[PDB]
Amino acid sequence: MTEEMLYAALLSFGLIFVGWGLGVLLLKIQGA
Amino acid sequence: MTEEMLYAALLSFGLIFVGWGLGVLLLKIQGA
Amino acid sequence: MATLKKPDLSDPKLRAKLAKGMGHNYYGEPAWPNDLLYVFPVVIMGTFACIVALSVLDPAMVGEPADPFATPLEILPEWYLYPVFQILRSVPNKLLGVLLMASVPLGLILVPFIENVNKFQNPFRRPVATTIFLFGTLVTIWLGIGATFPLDKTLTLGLF
Amino acid sequence: MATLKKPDLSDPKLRAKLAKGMGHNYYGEPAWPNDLLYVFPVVIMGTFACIVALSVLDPAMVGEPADPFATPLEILPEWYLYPVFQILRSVPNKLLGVLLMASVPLGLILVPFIENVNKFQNPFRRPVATTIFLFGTLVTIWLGIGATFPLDKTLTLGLF
Amino acid sequence: YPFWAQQTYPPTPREPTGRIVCANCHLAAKPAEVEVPQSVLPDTVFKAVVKIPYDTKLQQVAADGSKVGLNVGAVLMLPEGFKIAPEERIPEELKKEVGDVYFQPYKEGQDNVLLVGPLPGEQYQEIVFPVLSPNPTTDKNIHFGKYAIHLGANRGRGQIYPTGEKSNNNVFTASATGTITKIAKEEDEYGNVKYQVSIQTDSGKTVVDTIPAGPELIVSEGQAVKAGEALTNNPNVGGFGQDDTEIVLQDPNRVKWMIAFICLVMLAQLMLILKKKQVEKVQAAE
Amino acid sequence: YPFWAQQTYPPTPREPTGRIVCANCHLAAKPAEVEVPQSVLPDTVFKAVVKIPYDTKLQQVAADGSKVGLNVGAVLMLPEGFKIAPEERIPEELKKEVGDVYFQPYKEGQDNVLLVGPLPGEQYQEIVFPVLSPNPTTDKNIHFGKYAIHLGANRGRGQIYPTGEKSNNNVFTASATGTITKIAKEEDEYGNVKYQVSIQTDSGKTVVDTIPAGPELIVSEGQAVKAGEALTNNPNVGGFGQDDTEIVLQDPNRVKWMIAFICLVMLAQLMLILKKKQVEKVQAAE
Amino acid sequence: MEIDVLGWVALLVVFTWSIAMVVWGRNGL
Amino acid sequence: MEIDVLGWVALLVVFTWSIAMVVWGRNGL
Amino acid sequence: MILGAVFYIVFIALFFGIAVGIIFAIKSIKLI
Amino acid sequence: MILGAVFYIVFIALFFGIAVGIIFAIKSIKLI
Amino acid sequence: NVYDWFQERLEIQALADDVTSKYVPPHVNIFYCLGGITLTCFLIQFATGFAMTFYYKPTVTEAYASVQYIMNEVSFGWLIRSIHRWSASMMVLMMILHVFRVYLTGGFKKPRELTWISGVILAVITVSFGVTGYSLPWDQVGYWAVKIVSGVPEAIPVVGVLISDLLRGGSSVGQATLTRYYSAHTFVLPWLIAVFMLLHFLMIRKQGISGPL
Amino acid sequence: NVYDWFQERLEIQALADDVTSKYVPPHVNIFYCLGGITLTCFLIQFATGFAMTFYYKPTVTEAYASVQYIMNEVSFGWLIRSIHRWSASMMVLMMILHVFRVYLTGGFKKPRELTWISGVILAVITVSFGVTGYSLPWDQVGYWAVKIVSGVPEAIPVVGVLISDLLRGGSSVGQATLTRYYSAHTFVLPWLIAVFMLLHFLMIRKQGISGPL
Amino acid sequence: DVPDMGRRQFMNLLAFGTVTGVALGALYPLVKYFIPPSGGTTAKDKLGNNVKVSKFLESHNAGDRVLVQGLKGDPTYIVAIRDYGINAVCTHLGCVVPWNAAENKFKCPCHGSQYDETGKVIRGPAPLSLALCHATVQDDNIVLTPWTETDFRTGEKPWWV
Amino acid sequence: DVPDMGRRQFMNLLAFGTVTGVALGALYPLVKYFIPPSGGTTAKDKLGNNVKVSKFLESHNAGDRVLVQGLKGDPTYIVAIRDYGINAVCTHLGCVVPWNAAENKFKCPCHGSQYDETGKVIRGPAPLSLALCHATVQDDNIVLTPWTETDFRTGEKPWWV
Amino acid sequence: MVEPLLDGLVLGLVFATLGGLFYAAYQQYKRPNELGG
Amino acid sequence: MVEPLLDGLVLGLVFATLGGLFYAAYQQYKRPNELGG
Ligand SMILES: CC1=C(/C=C/C(C)=C\C=C\C(C)=C\C=C\C=C(C)\C=C\C=C(C)\C=C\C2=C(C)CCCC2(C)C)C(C)(C)CCC1
Repeated sequence: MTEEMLYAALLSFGLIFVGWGLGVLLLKIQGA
Repeated sequence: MTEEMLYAALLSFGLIFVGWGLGVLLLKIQGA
Repeated sequence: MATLKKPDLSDPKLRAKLAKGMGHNYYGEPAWPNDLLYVFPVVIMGTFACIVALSVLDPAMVGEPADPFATPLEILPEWYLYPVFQILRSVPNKLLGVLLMASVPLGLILVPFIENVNKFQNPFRRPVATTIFLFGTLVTIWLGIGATFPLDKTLTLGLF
Repeated sequence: MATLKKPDLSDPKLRAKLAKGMGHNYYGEPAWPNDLLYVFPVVIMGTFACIVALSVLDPAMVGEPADPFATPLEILPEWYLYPVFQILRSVPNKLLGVLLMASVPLGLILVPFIENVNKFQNPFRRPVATTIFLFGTLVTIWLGIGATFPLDKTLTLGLF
Repeated sequence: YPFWAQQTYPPTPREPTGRIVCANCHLAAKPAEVEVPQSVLPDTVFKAVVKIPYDTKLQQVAADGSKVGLNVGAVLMLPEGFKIAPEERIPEELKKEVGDVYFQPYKEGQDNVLLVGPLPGEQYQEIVFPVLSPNPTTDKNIHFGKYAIHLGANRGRGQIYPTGEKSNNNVFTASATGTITKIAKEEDEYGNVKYQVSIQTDSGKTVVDTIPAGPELIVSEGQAVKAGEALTNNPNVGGFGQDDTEIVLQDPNRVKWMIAFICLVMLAQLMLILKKKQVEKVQAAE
Repeated sequence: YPFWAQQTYPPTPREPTGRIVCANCHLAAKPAEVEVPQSVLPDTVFKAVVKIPYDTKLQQVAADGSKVGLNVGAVLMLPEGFKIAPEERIPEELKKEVGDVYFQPYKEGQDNVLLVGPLPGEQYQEIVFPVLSPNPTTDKNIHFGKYAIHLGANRGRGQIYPTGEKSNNNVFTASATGTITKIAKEEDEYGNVKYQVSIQTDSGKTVVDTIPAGPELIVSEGQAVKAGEALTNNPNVGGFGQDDTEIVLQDPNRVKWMIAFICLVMLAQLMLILKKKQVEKVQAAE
Repeated sequence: MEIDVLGWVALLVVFTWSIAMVVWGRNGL
Repeated sequence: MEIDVLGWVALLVVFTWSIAMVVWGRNGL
Repeated sequence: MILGAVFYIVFIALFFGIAVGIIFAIKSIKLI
Repeated sequence: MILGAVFYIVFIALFFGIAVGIIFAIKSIKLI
Repeated sequence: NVYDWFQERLEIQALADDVTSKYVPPHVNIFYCLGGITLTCFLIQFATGFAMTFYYKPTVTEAYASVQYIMNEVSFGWLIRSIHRWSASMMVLMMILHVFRVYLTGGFKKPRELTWISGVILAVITVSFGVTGYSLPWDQVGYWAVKIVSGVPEAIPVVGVLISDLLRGGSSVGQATLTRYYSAHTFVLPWLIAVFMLLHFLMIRKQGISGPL
Repeated sequence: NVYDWFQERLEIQALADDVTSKYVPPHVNIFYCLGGITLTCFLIQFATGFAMTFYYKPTVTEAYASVQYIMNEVSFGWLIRSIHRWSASMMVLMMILHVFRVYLTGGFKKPRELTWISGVILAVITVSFGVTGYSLPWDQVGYWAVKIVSGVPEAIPVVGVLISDLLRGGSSVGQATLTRYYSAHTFVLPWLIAVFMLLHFLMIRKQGISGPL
Repeated sequence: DVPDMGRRQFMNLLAFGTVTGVALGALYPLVKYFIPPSGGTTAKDKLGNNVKVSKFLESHNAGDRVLVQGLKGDPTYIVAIRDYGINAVCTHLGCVVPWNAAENKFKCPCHGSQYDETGKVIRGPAPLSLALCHATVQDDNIVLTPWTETDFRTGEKPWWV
Repeated sequence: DVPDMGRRQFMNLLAFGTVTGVALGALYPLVKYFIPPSGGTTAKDKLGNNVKVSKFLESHNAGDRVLVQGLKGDPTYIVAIRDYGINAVCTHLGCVVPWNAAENKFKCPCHGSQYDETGKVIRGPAPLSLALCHATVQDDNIVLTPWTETDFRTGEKPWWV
Repeated sequence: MVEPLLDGLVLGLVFATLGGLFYAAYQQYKRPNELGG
Repeated sequence: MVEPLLDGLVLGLVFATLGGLFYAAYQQYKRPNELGG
């Protein structure tokens, strides 16, 4: 029950940065 | 039942002309 | 008098409108106050007052509980469905009736194209049209009233 | 690059806009194709796909038939109602609670006037504002979580 | 007879379909009418007119065979609350119109479902009902509004007796398929004529057909007709008829306030047009 | 005992309010937990863990007065269709975890409402349930979706016997208002101690108070206390606890198709952004 | 039983008076 | 009992991949 | 009917007259 | 978790690679 | 001030100007009202309709009785429902007179054939309102009207049935039918009519009224 | 052709031009999406909401059972309703994140304080959606949530009660309550939200996005 | 160094094709949703119950000619019980047709159609017989299943099959 | 020869005043419509029936402490029957409060309020006693009418009057 | 179920309208145009 | 009735958003303006 809340918070927060960085990287490798 | 239909037809039709003429007359008596 | 403004036929914009049949709210009596603010309310209030009057003098009825095992003997749709209903019941091939029904809206759609040949608005300057209209109107009223008769006496409207 | 167009600061119309704080969709990357037609769908499809995913992995439940004689022990409103609910239950004068609740929207309305004094958008250039915002945000989250505790242990959030 | 509806179908004369149980035995069909005012105020006596027209100068077969005039009867379902007006509240001119009509409720309580007749066709070609409109103010469970009235009027003798056996005011088909030999004609000295008939030869065959006097035959001797074909012509000249209509139990305050509002509306409309007139002026001065 | 719930409240252990009938006699309150997987596939054995924690190094009053360790019990309501897994379908490692637990249904049929204990508190501080998820494919009246699980776990001796009379693991108030004179202490050679007490003088007065051994007194002689005030301190160190949770009887095709659609979505998103990239070019060439 | 009649009449009167006021107001067809 | 896991993961993957595609597409914050 | 007719006339009548009445009333105190 | 992590990586991975893969694939047959 | 407050931001004035700049030409007579009366009728429907959604209960066990409740025990319920009834018929009628004025005025011809088409659609929608409302009291008349029309589409080959099952919630009229018709009447048709009323009127404001005769 | 057909009459081109002439400035980052995500959430609500009106039955005898019908026996009913549930919560959340971006961007200041005000109203409406939908299953949770909030307004002097009786259909929660809440949820609130969404967006298209930071 | 129309067109198709795919995928279950959930079924009376066959024969009319909430919801006549039921829905438009013992014919009141002891037409604008079906008698109630076996009344295929 | 502002203003007021009148007149019945139709009433059980007082005392718990669909819809406790009913609605927010025979107190579970044999508070954030009312016994059923006579329990005016 | 008043109402308005419509076309077909078309 | 996953989801997004928002104000409060304001 409570383990779910923490999983959900950590992941919703952090995965944003994964996608962010992934986007930025995709940008780096295309050149601009 | 059927007397109602005829009343209604005659009146819806004819009263239009009464109001029409009444309007036209109101116009005549105001001057324009 | 009323109050009136003539088409500024010196305005090329208005002319280019009129040319594509379309500058007619540029001239006449002004719509604001004159019409929108003074007589529109008269039409609305009037429309409301007639309905209220009818509603009070001849209020809504409540029928009997629906019974799925007992077909009413008397059983008509509302008045504006009479014609279609006449058609639907008095045409023995069912698909033909459905098609004839759909033809009313679909047909009615085609009209502006069909009648786009000439550019006449006035019904007198389009006798062929005005005739087919009056004919259709007549057949409609006829069919509607026919809905009101028993099926055998329906088409003859009981006279021949 | 992206694709970019600079403010035509030689256009008096754009200047008169900008002057009343308002010409900002005249320059930048073009919205058509670029944004509206290529990435908007990505945001929509993405938003839809996340909801679908959540809906399938954690589908809606069906509770027990409502019983007017049996109050649930567990009985909370949805999450976005927690704060207000904390306020409502934990304030013994009822009219005070109602008033405090209405104050949330009514208060929130006044904000743009209250904060209209200066013309700063950036939260750093309005430290007083940004502070009261963060304070309010905190009190909100706090109250919300408090809704989740038992009433006696609610305000202390169980620590003091 | 109206009193056979009650006997065979005690609870109500009207089936869920709207068809009245009279038709169950009076198999023919003639026009029937009801006339009530469009509206009645609460607690008022008004006229409700049933019409059962038919060719006055024409008689029908009596049970034995005679040729007597024919009589009328009717059931009239009015709305809950409505009842036949008390005699002392029927004004005189109405009382004259109504006659010696013995209005009788369909069952104890149903004072708004009234049975009428047998009554002499000659004079009760139409039938007045003095009826008294209920009052929502002294029967909280009677409401204003628009309600239905159903009529089921008849004239002429029926075709089935409450027992099941046919009467003689209908035609008598034929018992079997094939060749007939003898058209006899009894008359047991109490029960009149019986034009007897038989049919035979085909499958051995010998069977008989007794047929009560009253009708005319359009059959002759020796025919080779089928099983259940008209050998008797049709005597009936009466028949049953239905008619529905609506009446409005009207509250006068609904009407009085409506009229008020209408006046307010005509007044506002005036002021508006006059206001335009003022403006039509100012506008010329520009 | 779990088996007294069934005895006093046969149909179900749970009142419409959600409160479990245990509380009706175990008047104290300690934390209770359930753990089930978030989802289970149909027809699968999984773990469902009840936790009933308490201070292992602490004993409570026995009926006579001793000071023995304390035991745990529990009721666990799983969704319709769910049942304790068949022994031969419980893999070994699980079987080890479960122990000698005598899972018993609340009544004949309710195979998803399981009673447990008395069990020795020392080792059954948590309690494993091997449970088998139903299958919508071979029980057309069991559907996929999300369902509730309710827990009602206890530890320590109750306070009321199914008869009505109090136990000794609670405090004994006081019978009357006023002045006390004598704190005696019987011991009928079978039923142990009975620290007897009386209260008097005020309204004439003479009445007595027998109080079973087990608790400690924090009262002394001669007091002038009221009618129903704590004269016995509180022995209970157990208490009842509830916990609800949800489990998803998940159809794998829902998941497999969802994953498909997600992939289709990520694919479309790609193509869109790449398309923009192509356009970002053309646009530079203008 | 003729407040009933004023009733129907009032319907006929706004029907007539509305058309009248329309025509008058816009000098109308 | 781990198509279940791919299930949750796919949620996390479109959540991540959408943000990724947004940023990439608009060179973004 | 006959009573309906009479009422109708009279109903319109009053109002026509309130109209006409009110132009002038209004007009010849200089308002239209 | 650990299995969730692995799957996640790999899931993103395939797709990142389908992206990158497809720029070039597309690009160096002259399409971007 | 205020005009100023709003003018600074929203440009209220331009709004005022589009209004006070439309003119009505000599050929526009009284029948050019029929459209607006048809609309006035509908607004009346929307008001009274909405009002009745506060008492009417779309269930075969409850519908009929809720209607008699609104008639008998609700304050002015008899009025509100009598209006909905009458004004429903008046809308269809004024719409027809409106179609007359259009046709006998040639106002449906280039460049206004989309106004005419959206109008036909509006007419089909309005008839749909009528048919669905007709059945909501779940009385003898309404129930047998549905039981009759719902079967019409089965003649259409390939689909027919499927269409019919779709707008009756299965084989045969019953609760599902009433549920679906209620959705239709109070949710689907009000939104549709709003869209196509929107288009109708927009095209009209853009192209102005047709020319003279 | 076609562009021509439509261009001749309606001036489709001008439409195209207003679209292809709006530009997005450098300061507009990803959070400027939150508004559109909040909208996307709502369209999802409108679709799935409408869909459920084809099976859900707003009666104390029928409501709960119709919900379990949609869950269990309707094709993808479980999906459609799970989406309505989740996307309902997601709308409220994205709206909140949207309010964050506005405030921490000063985009609610002259000349956009009406956009901000209509936004607050939108937020109250959305919360109203949530509260009314919450009670439609007529289960234990939904029923006791209504029984609690409906009483709150009785503290307001003079009116309080009257207000409460108005939005519960009498003294005490019951059928009238469910009927009224159903009207609210599927008729009143969808229209209101549409109006104020309309105003929100119109003012926005007129004034364009706020300035840079 | 710039893609030609055909290459911009290729990318358009690749993208918007995939988008169309997602749309159809989402639109699919929504369509399936609106199609109502779905040989023959047990037969019920007015309240949609289930009829006790004992209380039926004991009390339901001299020479039974009786309405039952039969197959597909249709009210079917049920006349030891007879082999088959007569589907009472008139075949012209769709009114339920009353039995007439005083004439051994069914009569469609709406527009005048007539039938037999067996269904089967014989008059009126109604172009087909009243439909037949099996009426056996399981446990307590009656069970109805459709009549595939051809029309023992007309000859060739039944119009309902 | 042209009306001044004050005369244009007079005509505006005369007209739009009358229009406002018509509007209010139409708006009136619409408002009245939305206010729900409306001493005390007979008491019912779970299905909203009417309780037979005989089958009640025969079978409804040792030392009756029982819920009834009482006045104003409120569930009221009914404890030969006792003088008065105890209105079971908690007075803090509005949860129905359970009786506790094992303590002679009512307990509000939601946020912890407590009461008596008589209603009347004694603990918890609940600022008022449970409401009392008359419970006589007409013909077959029970009848409930409101308690105007002041609080035989507290002293001064009852908070409900 | 049928309601003449409504029916009679429909008819009188249908014929009065069709009439007045042709009357207006005529009245203009005949002193047409002016001010420019 | 409570549903953590939703709650944890709410929180992580609320803090990630508030964060990124201040990050964007900062990133601009600091290499601000250009191209004209
Ligand atoms: C109610 C209402 C209304 C109405 C509408 C309708 C529904 C209808 C109408 C309609 C009408 C309005 C009609 C009209 C018609 C008319 C006519 C039909 C005419 C006639 C003519 C003729 C036939 C000829 C003769 C002549 C003359 C008359 C003069 C000149 C000369 C001559 C000789 C030629 C309105 C809205 C408005 C308003 C309010 C409400």
